[PDB]
Amino acid sequence: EKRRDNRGRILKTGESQRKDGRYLYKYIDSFGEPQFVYSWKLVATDRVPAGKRDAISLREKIAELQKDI
DNA sequence: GAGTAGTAAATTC
DNA sequence: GAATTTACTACTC
Repeated sequence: EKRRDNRGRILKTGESQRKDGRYLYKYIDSFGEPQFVYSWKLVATDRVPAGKRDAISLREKIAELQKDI
């Protein structure tokens, strides 16, 4: 009934979590084909499993798509 | 449009 | 020195 994270936090539509537990944000772009955006942190404050690469939380990537990239 | 599973390729501590 | 991540589609509701 609702998309939950790998713990107990509620994710917003469009967002979810791959199979590795990382966050994923799929969205139909103006091209006519879904777009994959990867991220381990839902916000730029959490952390990331050791061995994983660093990146701005999906909320920061998304903010670029909604603002003006 | 929303999300999943599987993969092809390249990269990293 | 080995193990891991990314990208798109295909199918589904």
